[PDB]
Amino acid sequence: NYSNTDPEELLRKHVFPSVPK
Amino acid sequence: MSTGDFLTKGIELVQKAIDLDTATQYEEAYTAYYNGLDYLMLALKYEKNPKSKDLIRAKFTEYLNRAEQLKKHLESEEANAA
Repeated sequence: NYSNTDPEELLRKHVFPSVPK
Repeated sequence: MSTGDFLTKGIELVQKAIDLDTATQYEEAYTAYYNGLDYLMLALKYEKNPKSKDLIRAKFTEYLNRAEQLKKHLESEEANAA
């Protein structure tokens, strides 16, 4: 259920797309 | 149902929103952004690392802001042309 994800790990596995600008 | 799974689905949905946004399909994009926000919110709820929570919150806010910008644009455009 719950996770304790390191942020640097999160950012390698999940790259957030940027909105149009 | 884990935070990683929720993030995967959220990012897919927001990517879809962004594609619709770029395509000028703004009403559909607005809906898609909020679909994405649902899953980012769920990811947030199941994440316990405070740094990662704040990362997700920051992205949530970026997509929220874009969605609301589209909404205001849609309404203002319609009001200008009414």
